[PDB]
Amino acid sequence: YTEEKETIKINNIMIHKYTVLYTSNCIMDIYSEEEKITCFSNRLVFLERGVNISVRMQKQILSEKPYVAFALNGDMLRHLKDALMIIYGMSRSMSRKIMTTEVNKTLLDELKNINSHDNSAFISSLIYLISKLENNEKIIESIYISSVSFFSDKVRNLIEKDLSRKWTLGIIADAFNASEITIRKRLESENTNFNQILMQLRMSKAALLLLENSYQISQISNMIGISSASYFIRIFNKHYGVTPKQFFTYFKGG
Amino acid sequence: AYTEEKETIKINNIMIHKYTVLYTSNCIMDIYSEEEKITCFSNRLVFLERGVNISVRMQKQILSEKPYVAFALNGDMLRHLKDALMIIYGMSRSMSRKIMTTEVNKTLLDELKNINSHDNSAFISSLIYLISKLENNEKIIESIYISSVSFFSDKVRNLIEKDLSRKWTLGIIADAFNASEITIRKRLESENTNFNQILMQLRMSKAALLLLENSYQISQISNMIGISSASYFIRIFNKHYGVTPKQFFTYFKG
Repeated sequence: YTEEKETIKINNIMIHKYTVLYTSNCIMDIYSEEEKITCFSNRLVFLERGVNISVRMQKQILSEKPYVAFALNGDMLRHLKDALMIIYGMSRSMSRKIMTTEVNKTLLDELKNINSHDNSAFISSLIYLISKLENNEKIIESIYISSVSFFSDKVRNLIEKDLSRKWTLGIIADAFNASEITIRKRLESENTNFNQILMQLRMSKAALLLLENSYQISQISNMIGISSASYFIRIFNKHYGVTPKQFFTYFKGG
Repeated sequence: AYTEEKETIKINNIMIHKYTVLYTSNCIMDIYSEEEKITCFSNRLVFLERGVNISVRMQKQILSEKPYVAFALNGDMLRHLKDALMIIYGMSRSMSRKIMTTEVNKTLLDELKNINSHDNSAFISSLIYLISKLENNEKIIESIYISSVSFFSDKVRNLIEKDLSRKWTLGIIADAFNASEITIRKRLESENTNFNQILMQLRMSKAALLLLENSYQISQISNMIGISSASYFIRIFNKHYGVTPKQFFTYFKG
């Protein structure tokens, strides 16, 4: 159905990598921490690492993917933070975490020429683009804030070692030399818990593997640690608010 | 009859005290140093390593404009630019690695036109952006690195720059460094200069810059740099550069 191919609402997206998104083919409402940030078409979007957002997207042209996104891996992000410090010196609201800006003509050119196979060129383009943006303080702040490795990041790193394993709070506490209460209370001071972390890791991986179109749902369910393919579909639909099929159809066409 | 072509000038004993990116807006320039030659044609960027001594033969196309547009990085700027370049590209003698030219396309020229020498962070971003767009850019980053390290003749120059008018001597330099004259002469010889050359290159560089400001009379400039007589200044300047203060001035301003 054609209205299903333009408009989708997706809940509980966790931004695990610092992300620059260009709304090439969509208008997008971002809902996080009871705020609403509408990004129109042809705007840049900077999503701080660690935000959990819900998104309502409306495509401009139905036959093409909604947006083009750049996710910085942890290395890239470190170097980019380091260079930004040297260039600008050393030194929260949802609006300090998710920011939208207009992209002019030339920026749009360098935006399209991004290599993403060449680290040095890619950091150079980002530095260039950041310098050309006004009020780029909030954006540099955002890159800084997102470069510090919190405790929930150690927990994610532990879990990412073996995403299929049947993790428990006890297992986490063993691996860290603490009691369950210590880890719970340490994760509670960052407003998460262990189940939240584990579910967001599994569901992020599952989303990404779905878009490859190279693994069967039963395969994806096993790769992320869920016993049943029919149970994974229940969980994914409960989590994201759309089914693997509908999710996939939105980003890879019908 | 010696008909002087005012498009053409030959200038000897130029010491590049600051890392310099030069765009040949209105000239072709033959660079002669260390018995080597590098011709830079019109519409080219020229990267001049800090510390090279060159002779230049310049041919203007249009007499009403200055031969070139140059960006000389002060010691601060160069520091940061090298540091950020190390983070973006990683850590790591012939004339061909010291002076390099590349062709200037549309995009490069566009950012070239917007370089703000009042915003340091914008300026380093521009140089970073521009360096990324150059092929064979290894030689250039090598050159920026080499030119960032403070050699001993740089310590001597820092001492002298404090009071360029003082009647400096090798002995005075040797006291200030807690060393013998032979140590300083030989330390300066292992960097291919001597104390008299450093002092002459400092005065004549300053005198060149002051001439181009067009705000000081020759006798003022001579006194500001430490030369007793204005007529003696003209003698020294002409012997050093191979051109008189009047002819030099006319070539770069009006």
